[PDB]
Amino acid sequence: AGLYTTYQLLEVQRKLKTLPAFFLQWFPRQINFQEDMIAFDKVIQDVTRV
Amino acid sequence: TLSIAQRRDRVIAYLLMKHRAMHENTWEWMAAQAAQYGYVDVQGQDYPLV
Repeated sequence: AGLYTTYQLLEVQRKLKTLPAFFLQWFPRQINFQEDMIAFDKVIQDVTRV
Repeated sequence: TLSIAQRRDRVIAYLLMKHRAMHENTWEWMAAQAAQYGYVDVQGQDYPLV
C-alpha cells in the first residue's frame, strides 16, 4: 500500500527436536537415597571341583 | 544381623551342598574318562596311582 505493505500472518511453523529414550529401557529400577554411597556384595561359589 | 549360631547354620548347609555337588562331579569326571579313553587313571595324594 502507501505507507507500508499489508500482510497476513499464517501459522507459526515450529520444530521441537527431542532426543528420545533408548538406553533407559534397560534401567528399570529407581532408588532414591540420602546416604553417602551405595554398596554391593558379590559372591563366587566355586562348586566345579573333583 | 545374623546371630553367631545362625552363621554356623549357614556354613554347615553350604558345606553339605558342596559335598553333594563334589560327589556328582566325581561321577561326571569318571564318566568322561570312561567315554573318551577307555581308561581312568585314579590318582591323589592319599591314593596310589592305579
